Amino acid sequence: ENLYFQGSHVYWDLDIQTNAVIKHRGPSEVLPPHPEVELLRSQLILKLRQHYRELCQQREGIEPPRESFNRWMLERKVVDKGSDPLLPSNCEPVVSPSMFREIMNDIPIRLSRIKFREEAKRLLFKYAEAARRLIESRSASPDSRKVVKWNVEDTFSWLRKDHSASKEDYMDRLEHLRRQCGPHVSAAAKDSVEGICSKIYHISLEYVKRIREKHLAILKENNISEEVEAPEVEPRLVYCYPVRLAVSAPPMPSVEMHMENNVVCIRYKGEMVKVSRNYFSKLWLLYRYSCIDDSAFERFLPRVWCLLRRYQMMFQGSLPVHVFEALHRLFGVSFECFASPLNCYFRQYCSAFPDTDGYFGSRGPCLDFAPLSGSFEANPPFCEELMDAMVSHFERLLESSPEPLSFIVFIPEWREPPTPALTRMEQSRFKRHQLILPAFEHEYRSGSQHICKKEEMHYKAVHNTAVLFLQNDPGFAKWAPTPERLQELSAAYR
Repeated sequence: ENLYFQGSHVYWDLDIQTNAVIKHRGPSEVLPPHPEVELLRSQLILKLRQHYRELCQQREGIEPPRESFNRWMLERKVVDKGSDPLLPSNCEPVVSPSMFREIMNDIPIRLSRIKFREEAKRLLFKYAEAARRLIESRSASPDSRKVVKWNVEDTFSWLRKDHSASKEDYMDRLEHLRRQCGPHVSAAAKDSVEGICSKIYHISLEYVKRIREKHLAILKENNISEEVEAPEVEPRLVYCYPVRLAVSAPPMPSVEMHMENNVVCIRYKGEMVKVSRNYFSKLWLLYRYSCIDDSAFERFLPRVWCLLRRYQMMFQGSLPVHVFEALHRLFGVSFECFASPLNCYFRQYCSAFPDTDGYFGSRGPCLDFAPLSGSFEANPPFCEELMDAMVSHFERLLESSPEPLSFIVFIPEWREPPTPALTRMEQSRFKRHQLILPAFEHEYRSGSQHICKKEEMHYKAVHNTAVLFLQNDPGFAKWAPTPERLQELSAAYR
């Protein structure tokens, strides 16, 4: 036992070749990444984040619900017909159902759970006060304006009379008051919450154009134009390959790098990104396996800076190494539908950003990827608009291909009201098996595994995980979830 260094464990197998087959596709129209543009992109995300918390606070008196902005960017990107890889640009509808739903949940007050009797009375009073107030200062039909304006008295009077109530009595009347006020308050605040969702979208649209105009200025500065080289393709079915970019990449600015106790630090204009040593070596292997426009690999370091800076602006967990080995050995899995250069196990996968990740093996976004054959694993981020689109996307692929096709989907049952995404997959005619990993009895890998130490790598899953095998007939013939194969798969979790 003599590790190369302290964090020299390996969480990937970049030797597995793909079995994903696509029709050969032309290059993506996304512009190649440049540190100057990523630097502007990062400071525009921060401003957009600050705009968002300013709007929630001075138009609803609340802070933004945790991670709602991140969840907003995923939802917008499912429907975004725009061009920016990170920011929404051209969406319908303008108002995001995701952001609207989450802001509405914390109205008129973000509900915290209760730890005392006086604390329950505390929260109950605050809700009744904020519910009555919102109706008074914002327009409402004098019915529902007073359907609640009384229900707030009735709980107010009950608080003054019944000095014998308990902690349960208060929490019960919160929900009771919540049901009477919910429809009434939501209808009243519908205009303001939509205004927040719409303003954030339009500010994003404005930042997109600022990013593109700075980008096109750099391209014209380096004598590069936005044209189509040769879309004349011999139509054919090929094994998959990383997503390519149409416009040629310019020369990259100089970038400084130094390692400090097995942590690689990369700086551009004083802006530093970090990545642990073994993961820095992994990006090297991915870059060598995937990049074809960088002879002598002279743009590796600046493209690593853009990659780490990109995922820094952005912000699930990965499956254990021994679970991926079983999926590949038992079901031929060679490809991840939702991953990143930093957490991917195979050297072929789908990720959000084709401009920064394609150089490192990404096939681009999963929805823009139409495989005709292959055995896939899917661990999507929690976003019901993305998960719903994913199920429709997979089913279209399984419908329209005679080649063996298989999708093994991992969905944490975080909600006791199950998302229709999971419900749709349960009723899918391609479902060959459904498996439940018990809560507190299976592990995940940390989402920040690219800088976190070995001791912080693995955590036990606190919820159940549903594992569904979506396979067409040839895919089921080749990678069937037999009893003996399901035996060895669960053994990889114990």
